[PDB]
Amino acid sequence: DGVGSSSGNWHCDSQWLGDRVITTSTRTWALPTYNNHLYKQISNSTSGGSSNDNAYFGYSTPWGYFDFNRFHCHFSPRDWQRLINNNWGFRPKRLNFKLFNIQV
Amino acid sequence: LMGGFGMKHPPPQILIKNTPVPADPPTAFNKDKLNSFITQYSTGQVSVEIEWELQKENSKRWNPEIQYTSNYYKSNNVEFAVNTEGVYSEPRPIGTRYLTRNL
Repeated sequence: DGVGSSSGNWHCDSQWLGDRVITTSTRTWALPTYNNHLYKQISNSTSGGSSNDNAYFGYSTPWGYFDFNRFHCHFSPRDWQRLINNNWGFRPKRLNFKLFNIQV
Repeated sequence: LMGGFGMKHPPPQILIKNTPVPADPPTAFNKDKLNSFITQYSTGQVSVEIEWELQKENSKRWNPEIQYTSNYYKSNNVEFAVNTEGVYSEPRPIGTRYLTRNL
């Protein structure tokens, strides 16, 4: 839209329906430039590794990524208590992801 | 004051009695009330069904709360279970107040 408008709102709550729980988490992030915008070959040689069990070859990228793959990202400790004391089981169903209010 | 729900019209009293069954009366009339009865008692089943309305917790509290629990540690008996002699017991009084609210 424009410079002066917020592109999204903070939504952090959790919502307990009968057989469903909807967690929503909002955080503030910062993204540096990585690798001076470069792709780089990396290996245990570039890091000085020695043992064959630890040898590797790969690439580091200028990119970065989001990880919400831990439960404390989505559940407050109270919500976790509420889950584990009342339920025999749970599984994830849907996912919704948003990036907004970007500031460079 | 002992706790619970005060009511102008509480659940009504349910009164039950075995109806007296006279023993053999005399064969000449007597005006006295009969004091001689067949020894008697009754048994049966009772069902009580109560519907209870609940008020859910809405809390925004972040940290986990106090809850009533059983303790895992080994014991000769299970709490709130039957004895080795068949005697059910209640080991502790349990109140209702665990969850919290703001004041």
